[PDB]
Amino acid sequence: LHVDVPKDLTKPVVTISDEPDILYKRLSVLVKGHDKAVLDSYEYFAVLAAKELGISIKVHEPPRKIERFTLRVQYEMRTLYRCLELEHLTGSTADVYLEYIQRNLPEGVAMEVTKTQLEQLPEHIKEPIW
Amino acid sequence: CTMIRGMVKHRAYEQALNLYTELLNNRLHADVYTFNALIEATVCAINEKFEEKWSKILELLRHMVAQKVKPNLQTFNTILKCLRRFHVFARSPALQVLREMKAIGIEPSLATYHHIIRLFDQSFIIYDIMNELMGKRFSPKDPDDDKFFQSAMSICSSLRDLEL
Amino acid sequence: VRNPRARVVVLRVKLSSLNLDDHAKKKLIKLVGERYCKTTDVLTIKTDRCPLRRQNYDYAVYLLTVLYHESWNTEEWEKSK
Amino acid sequence: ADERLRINSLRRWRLSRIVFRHLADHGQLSGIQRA
Amino acid sequence: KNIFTGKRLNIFDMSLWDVEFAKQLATVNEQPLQNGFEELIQWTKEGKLWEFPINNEAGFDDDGSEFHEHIFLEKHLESFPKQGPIRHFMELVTCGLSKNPYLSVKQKVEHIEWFRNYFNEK
Repeated sequence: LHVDVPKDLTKPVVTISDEPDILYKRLSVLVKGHDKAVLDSYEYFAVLAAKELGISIKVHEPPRKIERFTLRVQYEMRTLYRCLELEHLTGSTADVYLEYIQRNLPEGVAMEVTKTQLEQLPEHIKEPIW
Repeated sequence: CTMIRGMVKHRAYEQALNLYTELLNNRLHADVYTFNALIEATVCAINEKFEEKWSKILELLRHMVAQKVKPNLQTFNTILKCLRRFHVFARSPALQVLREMKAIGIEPSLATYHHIIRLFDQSFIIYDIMNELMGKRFSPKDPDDDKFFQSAMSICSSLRDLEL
Repeated sequence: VRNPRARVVVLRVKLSSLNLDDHAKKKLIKLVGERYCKTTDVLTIKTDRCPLRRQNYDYAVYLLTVLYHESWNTEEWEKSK
Repeated sequence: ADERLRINSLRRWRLSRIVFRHLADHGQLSGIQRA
Repeated sequence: KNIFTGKRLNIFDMSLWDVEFAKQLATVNEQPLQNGFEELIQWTKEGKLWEFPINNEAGFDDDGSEFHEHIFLEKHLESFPKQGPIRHFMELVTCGLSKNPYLSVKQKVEHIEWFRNYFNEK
């Protein structure tokens, strides 16, 4: 579009509720795939998006696994891994980032996200019962 | 009420009116959609002039206020669509309908302006209608709303005015 | 979308943060057994009994609650250490 | 079924090997390559 | 002067038909899809696509049950022998059932009732 542009855009409604949000110490994202190049491109995408969203992210590569089996005709499965550990992000930032990167999850790539929520002691445990 | 509405829906205006008179004789009250049906039937009735048809519509409105039934968007839109059929003679009554529609507090829809523009197009009102509608976001309120822009652009084509 | 492994919940709390005396700490540690790691001072309760995840989180919190209360309690047999 | 389980208490692709090979050999089974 | 000032009527101051009227209202803004994001939006509104971030227990609530119904099933053993060997067998049975994450409370209760019956005929 060079002249014909939308005049105004209806931004989605984001209401600041009154409840307190969940806090996450850590958010570890283990993506498993059959191709290393796909996982590398996904790593680039996720890391970049985290950078423009302000989230602190570190990347490492868990060791690959192979499942071999025979019918002699010998078939193979390779699983390669990429681990994206995000740190110090709230509930909403984590939620939106995860929605984005899960909707942009490529083919053959499964995801395992572990979220490490932070909580305070129950009031039943601050003092003993008398 | 439902018999009246279906009766008009299939173009059976005369005995639609007769069954309305029967309803009144039974001391019963009609619903807004029934009144809209009856207005449409009165206008589509054959062999009557503009003035007596308009008086009949006005009489229907006096009834509306009589049985404590409040008009809505569809009633005014039907009035304007019907007035479209009478060309020049209907212009000031259509404008009066629009002013009353605002005074009651019923927001005009796109179909209202569609009917008005098509009625006068047979033209400088479009300046005013637009100076009203600029910047506003609309919602589907009338089935005929989708016919606005088309008709609106027709004016621009007829007037050959590019800023519109 | 159903994956049976998503119900698991893991609660981790460092025992030094719990208001425990010497006897209570001893009792808590040798109640939990291997769930407590001496090197890290961390107690880890893994709950997967319930179908949902909210139920398992509630069960883990309940387990920790009862564990604290029963560690801070001295029964009759507790006398004969 | 359940009744049988109760009284007891009271006391990878699901295809034929060849059909697997054709799909596996033609690249129709994802991730299954030949060593 | 604008058309919005002037004389007015001054008359007033301040079922199936509805269903099809609303369905006809829907047609006013019924346009063909304009891009792919719009397709995903329409599909998720229809309930077609998964919700993201993905929730592995989405659409499942286990009849709103709480954990104490799944862990503590010994209140269904009240009508059984309280100290004989059926108490042993059934306490151990309910211990087994309380460690089952695949069943809901209703199936567990029906199973306990079946043992109730079976012992009562016997």
